[PDB]
Amino acid sequence: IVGEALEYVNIGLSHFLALPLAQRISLIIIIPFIYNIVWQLLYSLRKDRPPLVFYWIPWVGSAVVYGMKPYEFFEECQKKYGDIFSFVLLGRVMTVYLGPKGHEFVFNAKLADVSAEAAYAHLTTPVFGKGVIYDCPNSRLMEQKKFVKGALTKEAFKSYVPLIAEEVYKYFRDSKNFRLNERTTGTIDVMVTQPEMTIFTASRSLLGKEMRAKLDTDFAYLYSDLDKGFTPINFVFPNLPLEHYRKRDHAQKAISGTYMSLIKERRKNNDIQDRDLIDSLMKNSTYKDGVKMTDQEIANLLIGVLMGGQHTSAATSAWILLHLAERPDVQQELYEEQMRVLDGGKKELTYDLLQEMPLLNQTIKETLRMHHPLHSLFRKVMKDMHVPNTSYVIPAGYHVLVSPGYTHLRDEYFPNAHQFNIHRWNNDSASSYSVGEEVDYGFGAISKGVSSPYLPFGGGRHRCTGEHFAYCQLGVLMSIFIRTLKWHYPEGKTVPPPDFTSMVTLPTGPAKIIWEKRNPEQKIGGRHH
Ligand SMILES: CC[C@@H](C)n1ncn(-c2ccc(N3CCN(c4ccc(OC[C@H]5CO[C@](Cn6cncn6)(c6ccc(Cl)cc6Cl)O5)cc4)CC3)cc2)c1=O
Ligand code: HEM
Repeated sequence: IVGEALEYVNIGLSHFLALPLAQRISLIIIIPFIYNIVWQLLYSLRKDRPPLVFYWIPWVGSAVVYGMKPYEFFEECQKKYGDIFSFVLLGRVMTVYLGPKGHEFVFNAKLADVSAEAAYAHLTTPVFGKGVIYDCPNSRLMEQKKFVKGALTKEAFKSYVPLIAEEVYKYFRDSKNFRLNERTTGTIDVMVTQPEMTIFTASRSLLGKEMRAKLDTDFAYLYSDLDKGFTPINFVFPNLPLEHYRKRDHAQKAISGTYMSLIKERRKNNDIQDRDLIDSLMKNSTYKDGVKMTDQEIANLLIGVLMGGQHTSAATSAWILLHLAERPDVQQELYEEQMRVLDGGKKELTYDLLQEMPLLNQTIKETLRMHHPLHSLFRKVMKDMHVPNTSYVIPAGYHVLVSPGYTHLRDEYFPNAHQFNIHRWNNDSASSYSVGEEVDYGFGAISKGVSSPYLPFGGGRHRCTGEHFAYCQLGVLMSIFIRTLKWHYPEGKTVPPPDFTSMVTLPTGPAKIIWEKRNPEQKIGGRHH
């Protein structure tokens, strides 16, 4: 008789439901804990799954160790498991594929296989607004990138260079952090100065003079408020009825409204030239199926572009200053190049002369090697994926994670990878190079292969289109810093470690340097109060 047993099943269920609150809570925690461990042990038997990093806390997974030191986490996992492994992260399964083959697996993945917008939209859509970037099909993203790229041309860079330079000099003149007309030396936190110089220079050139002028007003606080919504938390909790979530939403409306006001004014007065990215999107924001971007979508796109350029660039120029603060030999070498290319300062800086500054560009290139702003790029897997030359299948609903910044720091691909050396790029100073065949996903011909161990700007359909703007902006900024100042560390201070829990791998603050004027008597002209 198994009927007796079946009765006692029902009996036990009833005795289970009648447990005292103490055991119920205990079982509420013990039961999922035990199942999680048993599920992992069983999971490890599958040969059609990459190894899964073991974890104790259900749902949480490896989030703490991954979040604090992802490259150390990746190195340990790589030693135990090789280049392909999974780990649980706040309810999601991330499948990591390290090295150039991982770049290929994820950046060149078929459009049907993975989705960037499914990984990213819940964060970006609240900050930028509806209809653009990840709040739209990939084919719309492809053309938005084409629109923006049409404003980021050599001719645009030629006119951005003197504008960015004016903004840097104005910042040296007026910012409390410098005031070069009044002080010949001082101490700055580069995580204060660089966000400010970045937003001032990017506003002036991409958004134009009106939007730049707005940052000298209370309006600037909206950018700060909107900036707070750009945090990895939004990957988990994109919306919570908390205050800073509402300040973010309000900022997005207020800022996009400011942009729309300007757009509608310009159209009303027929004042549509070729000054800035706003002009360009007003003239060139019609999809190939004939639909026009709305004024709201244009403004949302402007927010996304400005916010994306903001954090990558400001972290990168901070890192450049930090690495050079302990390398007075590199500052000297860069200074000699400035004197040579600009004839002792008798030539004004232009976009073309910037391209004749290989050491300066190598300094940016090397900083981006050692400090990839984005340590982990993700896609959500939409269809099961066979990992070539393995028996592994990545099922739909998993996430794939690619980390070119991890490979940037591997000795095998960059000898003495943890040493800052701009001369490893001698006779190779371009921001990136297409080493073979090319392909066009909708926004211009880019490298077909994505197997370079150096991939600061990603590859494939989601490849960065800001790279040349970033080099222009960082180039102008660093040319002027080098020609104007020397800098060094407070005693006993050195390059800080990266903060891998922020949106970008910015330096852990406060990160202070001491600057001094190369020409204490040099004055910056212009009006100021
Ligand atoms: C909770 C416990 C704690 C210990 N913990 N546990 C885990 N973590 C953690 C894990 C991972 C991460 N992150 C860091 C951020 N990261 C990430 C950030 C941005 C990103 O952007 C990719 C897309 C979307 O944004 C942009 C960024 N960009 C590109 N170029 C310039 N910016 C983008 C592209 C285009 C446009 Cl228009 C705008 C933008 Cl912002 O590209 C991708 C990954 C993911 C991992 C942070 C913390 C923790 O802190
Ligand atoms: C040092 C500076 C920068 C670095 C290292 C960088 C890096 C990257 C990377 C790695 C990606 C791909 C993300 C992924 O594959 O998930 C990307 C995408 C992108 N970035 Fe940048 N970026 C920088 C600056 C900028 C700037 C200044 C802009 C705009 C002016 C910009 C706009 C974009 C856009 C539009 C995309 C396309 C995203 C997509 O198609 O999904 N970036 N960037």
